[PDB]
Amino acid sequence: TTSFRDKKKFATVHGKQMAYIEEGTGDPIVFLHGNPMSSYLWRNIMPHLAGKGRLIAPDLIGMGDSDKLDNSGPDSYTFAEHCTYLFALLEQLGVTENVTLVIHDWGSGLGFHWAHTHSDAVKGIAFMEAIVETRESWDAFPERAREMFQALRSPAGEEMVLEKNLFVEALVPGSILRDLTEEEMNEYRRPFANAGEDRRPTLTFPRQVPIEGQPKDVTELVDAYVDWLGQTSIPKLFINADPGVLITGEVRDRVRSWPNLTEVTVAGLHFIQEDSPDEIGAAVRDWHASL
Ligand SMILES: [Cl-]
Repeated sequence: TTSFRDKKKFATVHGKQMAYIEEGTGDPIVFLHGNPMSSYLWRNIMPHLAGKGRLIAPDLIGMGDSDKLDNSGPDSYTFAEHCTYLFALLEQLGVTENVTLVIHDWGSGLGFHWAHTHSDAVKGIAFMEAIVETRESWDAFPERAREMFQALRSPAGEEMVLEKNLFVEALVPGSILRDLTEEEMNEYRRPFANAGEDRRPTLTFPRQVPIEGQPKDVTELVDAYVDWLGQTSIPKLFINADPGVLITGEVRDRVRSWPNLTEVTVAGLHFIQEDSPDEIGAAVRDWHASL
């Protein structure tokens, strides 16, 4: 049988190898994962778009089968650095026009920021469990994740992630309704199997979430793209999750005010691709076909 790792192509980006799935021809349909996942997150959704365009699912730097950075430490794998690598990869792959984005979690921070700064290049944005606000208070943070994220953002974070791999080992199964199979879980573990800095991307990401204005750079760029999303006529497909995690309550009401928006609801907590892949794939296919 052909494994997932086996299907990947590779590009040299600032001297580092970045892995990605690419299949088909036509305008790009770009699938962006977040933390602590990889292109594997899209494996059951991509077949619903087969023959509809050029499907591209990159592994972010330090994740999936992409290279790890050199002398990784607490300043490594920030949002800015992820932009540097991903945006360069996208340019190298000729993702420049008529782009459909299918985005989740930190992949949505990256994708929304890309769309905002390449606003004439975008055919449509499908998003789910996405970065769609900055939080003025920890009170606004998801109840089920607050203790975990407060501890990750503290000095405790290195031991929790670099040693104990808790983003993978606790947050992943906690954020899926079903149980992943052993094979599926082992594929998420694989890029992070080695203790130490190999796991750093999964710790810098929670430290980059904009809460009480910190970090400042991420807060500003998210605020900027959220303002723009409330105005732009670019078609939007909001895949709402029931119950969801990141997009719930008041946040969800605000998303529903965005222009040119189609909404579908599917079962899921946060990694909803694992609970409702066929519902998500069919929704993306049908919406993309209507554009
Ligand atoms: Cl995170």
